[PDB]
Amino acid sequence: RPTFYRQELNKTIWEVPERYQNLSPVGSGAYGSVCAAFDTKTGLRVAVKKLSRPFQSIIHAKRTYRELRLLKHMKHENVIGLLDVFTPARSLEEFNDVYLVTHLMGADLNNIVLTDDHVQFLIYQILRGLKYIHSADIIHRDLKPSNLAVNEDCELKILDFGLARHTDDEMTGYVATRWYRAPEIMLNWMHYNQTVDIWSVGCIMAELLTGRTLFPGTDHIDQLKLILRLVGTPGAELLKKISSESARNYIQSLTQMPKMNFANVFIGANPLAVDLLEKMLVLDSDKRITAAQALAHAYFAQYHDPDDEPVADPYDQSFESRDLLIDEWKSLTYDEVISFVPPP
Ligand SMILES: On1c(-c2ccncc2)c(-c2ccc(F)cc2)c2ncccc21
Repeated sequence: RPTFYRQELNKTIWEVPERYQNLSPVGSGAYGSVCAAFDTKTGLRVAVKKLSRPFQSIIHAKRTYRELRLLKHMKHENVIGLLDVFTPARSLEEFNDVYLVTHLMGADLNNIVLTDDHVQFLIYQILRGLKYIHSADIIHRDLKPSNLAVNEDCELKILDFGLARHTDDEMTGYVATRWYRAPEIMLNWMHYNQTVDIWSVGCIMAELLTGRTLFPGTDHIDQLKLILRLVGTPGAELLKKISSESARNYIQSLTQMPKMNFANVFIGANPLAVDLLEKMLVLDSDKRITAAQALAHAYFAQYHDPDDEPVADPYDQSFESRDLLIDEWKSLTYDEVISFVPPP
């Protein structure tokens, strides 16, 4: 057990191991708060998160567990790594606070939105990380430029796993929180697959190429109209797959429109980018290209290496369908804190 010291920071007492020095507030929110620090043990600039209300309710305790399990599992260059997790508690009985540690990220994909080779390299890396997380049945569900961290050398990591679900109010109106979302999840059409994330990649790739939001809807309905103008109204085949009678019935109220010519939308773009976009931005999620198929697409020929695109270890998420009491989720979280072993 290391020695901890105490410090008042963004209104709470932070108690962290001495190895972590120069804590400075960088962020705050209902999730808790984040400080930058220097980890003297590794030489790394880290983000240290102190969870707020980790075990306040069943849903909170389970979410804290879910985040720790997810972050502990991620062992990939294009995905956030867990550097450390700790608590000042010496036993389960006195366990209350959880701190999570990862690499301090600076620039995101927003503070970057480029040449075609840049776009290649960035989208290549997203798909690389997606192949990895999808191979473990982990779906991101919320990919947007703001959780794609990029360094000076254009190296990319996907962030944001097991975070608190967005509220209805947060998804309302002219907001980037919804612009990258696949229509099936935006309108709750059906059970959604791993390729919800591929739809988001298409949106982000289009934005990298053009400098502009692809579907900047002023609300859910306006956004769907923007989507259907590009990719065409659904055929009978996908209509049957929308399990909500309400949604399907509404979709049917709309004037039929054909899929547009993507070369006429993405003017001047590499024809291979255009082809990839057409294969990612398919309305029927059963027909969308997957991460693994996309990595093999000619657009990425300069970066594609089938021997350097690893898959993940099996990820047991049986806990997701488990009902437990607050104290049970907390004990499982404890066990996970205690069993953590740092990366090399
Ligand atoms: O910005 N930010 C961050 C963050 C990450 C990296 N650099 C700056 C902030 C995290 C985070 C910090 C440490 C972890 F182990 C996991 C997530 C985070 N979590 C919730 C909400 C916002 C967050």
